[PDB]
Amino acid sequence: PTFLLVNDDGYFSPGINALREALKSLGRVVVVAPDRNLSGVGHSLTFTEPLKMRKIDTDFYTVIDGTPADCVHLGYRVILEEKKPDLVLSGINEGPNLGEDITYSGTVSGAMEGRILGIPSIAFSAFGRENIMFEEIAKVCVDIVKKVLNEGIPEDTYLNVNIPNLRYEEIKGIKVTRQGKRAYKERVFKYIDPYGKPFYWIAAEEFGWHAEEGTDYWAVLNGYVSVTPLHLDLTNYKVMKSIKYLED
Amino acid sequence: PTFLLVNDDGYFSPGINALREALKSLGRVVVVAPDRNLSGVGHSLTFTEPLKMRKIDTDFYTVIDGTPADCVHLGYRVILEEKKPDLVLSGINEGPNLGEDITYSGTVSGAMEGRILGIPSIAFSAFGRENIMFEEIAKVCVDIVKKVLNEGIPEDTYLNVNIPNLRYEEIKGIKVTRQGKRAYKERVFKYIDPYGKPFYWIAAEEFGWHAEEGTDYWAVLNGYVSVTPLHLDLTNYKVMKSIKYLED
Amino acid sequence: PTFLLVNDDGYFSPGINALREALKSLGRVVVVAPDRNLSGVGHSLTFTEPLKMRKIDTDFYTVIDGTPADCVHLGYRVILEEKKPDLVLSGINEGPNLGEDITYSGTVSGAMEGRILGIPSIAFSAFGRENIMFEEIAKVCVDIVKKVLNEGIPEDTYLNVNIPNLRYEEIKGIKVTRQGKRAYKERVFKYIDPYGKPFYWIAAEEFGWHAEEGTDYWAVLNGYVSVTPLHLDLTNYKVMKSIKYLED
Amino acid sequence: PTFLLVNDDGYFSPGINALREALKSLGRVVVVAPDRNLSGVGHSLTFTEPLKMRKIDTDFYTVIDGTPADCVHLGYRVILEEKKPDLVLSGINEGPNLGEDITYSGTVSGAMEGRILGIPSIAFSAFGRENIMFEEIAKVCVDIVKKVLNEGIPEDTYLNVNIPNLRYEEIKGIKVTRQGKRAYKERVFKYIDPYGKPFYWIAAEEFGWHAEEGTDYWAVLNGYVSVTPLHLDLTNYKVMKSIKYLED
Ligand code: NA
Ligand code: NA
Ligand code: NA
Ligand code: NA
Repeated sequence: PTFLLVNDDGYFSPGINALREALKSLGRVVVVAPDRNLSGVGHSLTFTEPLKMRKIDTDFYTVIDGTPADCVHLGYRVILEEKKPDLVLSGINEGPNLGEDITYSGTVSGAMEGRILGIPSIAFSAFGRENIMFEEIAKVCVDIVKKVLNEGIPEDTYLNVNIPNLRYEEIKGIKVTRQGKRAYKERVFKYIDPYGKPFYWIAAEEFGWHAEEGTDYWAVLNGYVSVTPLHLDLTNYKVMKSIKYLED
Repeated sequence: PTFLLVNDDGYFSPGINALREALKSLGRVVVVAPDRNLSGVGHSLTFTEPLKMRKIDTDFYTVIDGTPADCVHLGYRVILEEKKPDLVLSGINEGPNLGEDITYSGTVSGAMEGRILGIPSIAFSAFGRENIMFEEIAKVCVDIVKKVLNEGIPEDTYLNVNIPNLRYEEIKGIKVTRQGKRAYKERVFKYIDPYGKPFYWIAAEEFGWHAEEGTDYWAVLNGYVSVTPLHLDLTNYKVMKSIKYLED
Repeated sequence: PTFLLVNDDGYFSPGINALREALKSLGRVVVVAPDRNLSGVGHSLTFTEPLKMRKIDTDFYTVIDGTPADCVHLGYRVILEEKKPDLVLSGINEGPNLGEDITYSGTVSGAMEGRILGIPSIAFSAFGRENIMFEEIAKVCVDIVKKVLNEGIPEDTYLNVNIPNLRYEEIKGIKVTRQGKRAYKERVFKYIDPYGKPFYWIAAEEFGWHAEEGTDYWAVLNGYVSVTPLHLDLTNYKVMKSIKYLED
Repeated sequence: PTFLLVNDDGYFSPGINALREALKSLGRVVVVAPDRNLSGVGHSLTFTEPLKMRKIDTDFYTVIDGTPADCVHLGYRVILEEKKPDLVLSGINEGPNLGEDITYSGTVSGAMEGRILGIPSIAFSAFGRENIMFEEIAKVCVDIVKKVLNEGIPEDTYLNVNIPNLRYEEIKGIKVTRQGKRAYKERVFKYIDPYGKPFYWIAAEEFGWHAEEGTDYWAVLNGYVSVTPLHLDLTNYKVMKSIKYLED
């Protein structure tokens, strides 16, 4: 098998490297990843500027200022010569991608792009902040990839996986989950600047205090891997009949 | 009624101002919008830095380097004092937000954030490049808002609206649509830089040549307004049973 | 005569357009300017990515994400076919470039680049914040250019000009000035974020209260145009003998 | 003695850490450095937004998205409580800062800011691209600091130091140098994009082929440390008389 592996943190990040090393036992890992951390910025496909892509080593390429989307598309069309890999994999992200924040994630968008191209795809993110054990986390990622190669991913779906920052042997198990609503309370704090004008800080309070069993958040907060099947197609087909009044 | 109106192009853009002006006949428009165009960059909610918010005029505020998400959240919690408006509206965007590219749109994410907060929400984008007639487009936006205030938006949904760049009287009608694929063929062009190293340009070819009836792209290409009901919850519930093998 | 006119605020800014229109009576104005405001970001010459340059109208070009430096160099080598114009002009900037802040200015760096290429060069900046009268300011810019074409700029020098935001007839005169030291008092304000960690705001207090006659700041604060001759060569030749101990 | 040490590459960079470690034998090193690499972006002092500053360890702080200028000013006013250190040091930069390009350098601007504040200051940059031996380079930096603490830096000056990427014992010596031009030939290459529109690549050719003895470039190209004394005051006083015609 062959995997196209991308990320959002950069080709040098411990998370993509840990995953690449672990995956070698299942097949050929072809890395195409940004040359910098793009977590904070745009993730769309670049149509209107060109992109440098440089070979770091055999099957290991970087796209200079390339988004995960750019990496997936250049990986597939240029590096793999339009031969679909078995999987597109994105991660392991340096931090979680849970709940409503999935929409803004570059790691998730890499997997989405693979699925747009007709390739089964998985995003992997670490649920931790400090001293993340990426080599431990990679072990469960590889367990998942092995099973997916055997059994496959259902229609109109790609997988969003979050792994607790635990040693492999301490992971409680793997749970299929739904996307949660934000597992925190939002509070805005007001300040006055040196010139007398207001400014604000949006604070996240009480993280996970009210996590609902069945959600991605609850799984990882409790020591389980979360695997959420995401729709590729965002259309709410069921409810179209209820907005046909707009056509009148 | 009261509307919280945001955008991604900046408070000064002709699209947000056209929509603001037109909406006055339906209720009170409270604008909270970025001070710059953020189309090309990140759109997430800002938790890690504070945000300046400046009053431009009555019910008209800008958030300095604030994403649409920031604007919705500060608009709701600070400006509206946690009193939900009737609608959160985002746009009119300077350019379309169709198909697969909806995931990357700041305009769409503003409407998403409204719906996350429990408020019915609509994104409006102009399907044009040059000489966009924002005041003509605003007329059909207000027609839609009027109907939505009367009839409402169904479960688990927010609306994504694209309007052709036509005079109001030339719009053929309004269609309820699904999210299309990408209505173009992707081709990568290879170049060699001055130092002998490769670079690539991802080109979009044959735009709309194969547009499928029923999609957002087809509607706007043919002179109709497109209204797509989008899921807020990305979870593919139907297929969970088919990935429970991952729990074994 | 022919002028190569650049700026840092973008080809559409009122300041570059006011200057371009006024200069037509002295010669041919060839504009090459960024497609966006680059005041807040890097200004260096781009060596390692390519640059799109698009014709807006005859003798009026934009460099997409091009710094003033890129604009000067592409203007000279591509648009002017390596035929030196009589002057490189940069501005009129939307805000001042005085004192120690000159080092960080994109408007000033455009003029510097012209001088690096062996062309006499002038930067123009407006000393105002709100409701800047760019067409009034352009009148004095043109007065200066006319005189410079007649008499010339001395060796190893380019000019840094700041113009008060006054009607042309209210300008008191033009003064040759030195670069001032920052005409304000710096104070740092401390705050505590929602999570209990410190943050700081560097404030500028008492602007111009202690301005020294002879400086750029004093001239503009008192209603005069400031013209400062700047060194191109930063080397302090006089003092080399006093650091030769480092060679021992 | 006490040194305030900043850089532009980030607090984690091998260059700043190598220099920090080496300097401990001469006095107390207080580091205040950005949390990310800011080489490609703006370097000005931040007046319009607040700045988070986090303690990493004793006498080791980072300013979140803080320019070198921000770091020097917060280091002096907050960390050092307005007690001037013996020196402000900036570097060791990951790459050179030679010739005309000094104007655009964040590393150089950190040293400039120290001298603006009335503190003797030195910028250090590595003349290398790959496999830079920062610990070897730090040895000659400390040699220079030791001498400067003994003998001092002359009027209106701060030092700009570039060190070849050589083992300490292979460095040929230290030379006092002037700012060179640009030691390369500029050539613009033209391309056509996938849509038929032009784009350009500014190339640097023949690097160092014509380096002039006495310049910063020549010294480092030939295995010597370059130390250039730079003016803080950019004013060309000598030539003021030759532009007084502008006052007429
Ligand atoms: Na990331
Ligand atoms: Na936009
Ligand atoms: Na500017
Ligand atoms: Na640097």
